[PDB]
Amino acid sequence: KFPRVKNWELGSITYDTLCAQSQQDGPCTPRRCLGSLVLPRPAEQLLSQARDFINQYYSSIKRSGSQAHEERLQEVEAEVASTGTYHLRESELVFGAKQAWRNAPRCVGRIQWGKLQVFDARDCSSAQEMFTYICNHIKYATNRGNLRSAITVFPQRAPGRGDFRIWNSQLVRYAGYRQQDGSVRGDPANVEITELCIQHGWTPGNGRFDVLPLLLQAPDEAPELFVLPPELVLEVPLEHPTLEWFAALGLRWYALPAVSNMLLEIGGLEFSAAPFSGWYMSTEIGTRNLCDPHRYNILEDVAVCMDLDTRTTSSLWKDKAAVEINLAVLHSFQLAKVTIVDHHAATVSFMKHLDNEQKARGGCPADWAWIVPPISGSLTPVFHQEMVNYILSPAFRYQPDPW
Amino acid sequence: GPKFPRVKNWELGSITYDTLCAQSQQDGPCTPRRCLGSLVLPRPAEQLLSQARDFINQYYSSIKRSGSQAHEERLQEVEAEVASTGTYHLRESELVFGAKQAWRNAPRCVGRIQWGKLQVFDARDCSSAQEMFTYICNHIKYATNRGNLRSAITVFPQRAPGRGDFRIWNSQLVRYAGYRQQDGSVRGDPANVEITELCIQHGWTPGNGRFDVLPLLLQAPDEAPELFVLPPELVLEVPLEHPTLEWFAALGLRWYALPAVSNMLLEIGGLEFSAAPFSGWYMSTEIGTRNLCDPHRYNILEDVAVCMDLDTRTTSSLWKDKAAVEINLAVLHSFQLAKVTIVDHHAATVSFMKHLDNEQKARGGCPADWAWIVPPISGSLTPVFHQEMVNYILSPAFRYQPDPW
Ligand code: HEM
Ligand code: HEM
Ligand SMILES: Cc1cc(N)nc(COC[C@H]2C[C@H](OCc3cc(C)cc(N)n3)CN2)c1
Ligand SMILES: Cc1cc(N)nc(COC[C@H]2C[C@H](OCc3cc(C)cc(N)n3)CN2)c1
Ligand SMILES: C[C@H](O)[C@H](O)[C@H]1CNc2nc(N)[nH]c(=O)c2N1
Ligand SMILES: C[C@H](O)[C@H](O)[C@H]1CNc2nc(N)[nH]c(=O)c2N1
Ligand SMILES: [Zn+2]
Repeated sequence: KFPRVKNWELGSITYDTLCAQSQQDGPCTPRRCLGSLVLPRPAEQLLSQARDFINQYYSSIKRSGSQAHEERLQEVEAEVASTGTYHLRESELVFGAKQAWRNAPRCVGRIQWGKLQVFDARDCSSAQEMFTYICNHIKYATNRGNLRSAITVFPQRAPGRGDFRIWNSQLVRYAGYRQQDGSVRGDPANVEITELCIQHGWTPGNGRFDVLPLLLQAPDEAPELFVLPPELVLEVPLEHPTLEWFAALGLRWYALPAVSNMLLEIGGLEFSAAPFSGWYMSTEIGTRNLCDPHRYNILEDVAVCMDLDTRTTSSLWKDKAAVEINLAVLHSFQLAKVTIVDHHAATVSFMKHLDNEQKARGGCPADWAWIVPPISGSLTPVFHQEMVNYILSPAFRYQPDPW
Repeated sequence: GPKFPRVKNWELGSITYDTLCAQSQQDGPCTPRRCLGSLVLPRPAEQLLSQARDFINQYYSSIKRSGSQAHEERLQEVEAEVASTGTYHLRESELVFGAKQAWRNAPRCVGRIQWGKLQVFDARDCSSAQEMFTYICNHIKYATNRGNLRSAITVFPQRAPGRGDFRIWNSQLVRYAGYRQQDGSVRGDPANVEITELCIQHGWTPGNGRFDVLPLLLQAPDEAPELFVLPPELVLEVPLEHPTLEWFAALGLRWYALPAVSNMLLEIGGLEFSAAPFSGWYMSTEIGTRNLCDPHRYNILEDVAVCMDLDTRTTSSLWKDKAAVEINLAVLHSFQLAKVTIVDHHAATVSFMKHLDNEQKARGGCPADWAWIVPPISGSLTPVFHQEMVNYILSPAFRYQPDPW
């Protein structure tokens, strides 16, 4: 049996046959579905993953079964047999990084997957070098507001030593300062990384939007602190197209969403530092980062400004304030000429992506709870689309925090 | 730590382990290779006895007589009855417990804080389609209660060896007609096109409004279904108006008060009640977001947006989100003014959080289908969005059953 995949808005049905290519198990069993969980509940092993990925590469260049292909498999085989590990060619790494993004079930922006600038930073040998590579990545990806997707790939994990790691979860993060009375100034998601920075000698600020330094770690060395040059970090002040008081709230967000703590696995090799970036979907800022109760949590503030009845849920003050906040993010990014996509256009493009993938691969792994936006869910076409979730490799994965 | 699913709330940082899922007998659609959690419907002898025994064990625990002589005597009586007849029958109080437990077990229901408060009408004596109709009208009158709604279920005779089933053909007790037009479009509710055409094939004289209440197609064992028209005064409806947008009343939208599901199968201890309609009261997003705004339902978003003078030419105006919000407010405001029970999606999800905590203490978990529990607008503004959920099938259960035709 292969999954029957139905779109309930259009009545149309596909069959996912790509899932038969999944070799790693997810959290679910026939007794209980764990799909809404955020976190996961020898040589021949590496060699099978290596061969499989090499097959994937030559197939993609249509040079499958060629001399090139067989000699490459021998190279890989010779290298593992002797050393217990192997190394990728730049063009394989480029193929792998794109494929990991393509395979990411939680990403709504995968229509873009083939357009990814890949920086090879595998010849990096010190935190200092990592920093130079990160600055170049930011500068390239930011591109004065015309954002471009990128990944920078630092040296792979090696059996004999500690990993290269970027301690920060993103390249741009706002500080969160825990108060004597347990409350937080700034971004409560970043309390622990903020405290780590101070401990490693950073002089903290005291605002709501202090950009953090990076903690960069070369193998088996203490992490080192690096302040990002302010001109590298493009920010967008938030105003609303009609509500004049909104600017007065003093809100802002950074242009570049760059994830820096996930592991990139290609052909059984692991890349513990491989930060990647695209551009934001407006709801990530407008809804989650500004309105989550455990984030900046501004809904009440905005509601009171809008003069709404806060005393009762059934006035839908929360819903009304959230909408205006998302509109402000969209307005302000557009005014600043910084790339952003609203949730309607994003989910429409993802639908087109599902269809391209169906034709190209016979399916697409997608995590419904993550694809459907956090406001206006059923107003988007993805709400009504069934989705099958499973792990393909190359993959982006979670990995433990390095402290 | 514990060898049971770890369940996390990301807003509060709190952890639980679901131990109840261990009591699941029935497998769902997922495997280690792939998750099918988002699919709406992915497709006895000793078999009966073990379901029966398990159910009777559940019953005796719920009255704290587990292992008692009354418990062991009921088991023996069920065996003897299955021994000689191939089936058995539930005591009245077993039916009431089993119907509540089916609701309590339903992973897709956000209203389960109310599970213990369910009026169970025993209709296992019913023997004709005319009588089903009387029972149904009684249910509607009782449940509607002039706007002060009361949860209820009416249970008709169980499936029986050889003999044909009791079936209510309609998916809900109240449904608006859907008339396929010459141009391929639909007047009324497109969800109801098929049941509308079945009603006509069976002799109903079709109206031609957007809100025509359907007759009921009721089927008694081994008989062709019969058509019954609900007396209009039994069907409470609420005209829709908006608290400040005066033109919204001019749209002539309305919805009915009573959500009453009529085509699901209630299964208790292996027994199958193929006709067992149940009702509660609406959460406002069901009406204002799904029924009114789905592109494949009334699809009114654009009309409302145009009336609101929004820029419908560009996704990034968020005209959809604005219209949807006002439509939801209209639903809430209009039900409040009409004194008809309704709950908004914030009040509902907060109450479901409380339900989760009660069930954690009572049974060590609660089966929950996240995609269904999280509302269709304002998802992450509700506390359930940030709550991990474990989905599994327990019995007694409400289940889908194929359409009788
Ligand atoms: C080009 C514009 C892009 C958009 C609009 C976009 C959109 C998104 C969104 C909205 C999420 C959910 C994020 C959250 O809720 O925190 C996400 C997740 C993700 N996207 Fe993207 N994406 C983009 C590019 C990329 C790129 C370039 C990569 C990697 C090369 C990527 C890989 C991922 C991954 C791995 C996740 C899952 C993160 C996690 O599990 O926490 N995306 N994407
Ligand atoms: C007390 C008021 C109640 C509220 C607010 C409520 C709320 C809801 C909502 C919002 C849904 C999802 C609806 C949809 O998207 O189609 C639902 C599903 C359901 N509820 Fe309730 N509920 C209530 C009472 C009941 C009662 C009395 C029962 C049965 C005894 C019940 C059993 C169910 C079942 C079985 C489903 C799943 C239907 C399906 O899979 O299609 N609920 N509930
Ligand atoms: C590339 C990209 C584009 C775009 N528009 N948005 C993104 C946002 O991804 C942010 C990533 C980082 C958080 O990590 C979640 C998380 C948190 C924790 C505490 C543990 C864990 N395993 N995972 C949630 N999603 C990334
Ligand atoms: C009792 C109750 C209270 C309340 N507030 N809301 C409800 C909503 O239940 C409505 C029921 C009817 C649709 O059935 C879903 C469905 C449709 C189809 C065609 C197939 C399927 N498997 N499932 C959605 N759920 C029920
Ligand atoms: C528990 C639940 O799965 C969790 O809140 C998820 C839901 N969907 C999400 N979807 C996106 N895009 N990002 C998220 O962080 C989450 N959080
Ligand atoms: C594909 C997806 O499962 C489908 O659209 C679901 C999503 N969540 C839902 N949630 C509820 N409460 N009701 C529904 O009908 C649906 N539809
Ligand atoms: Zn699952």
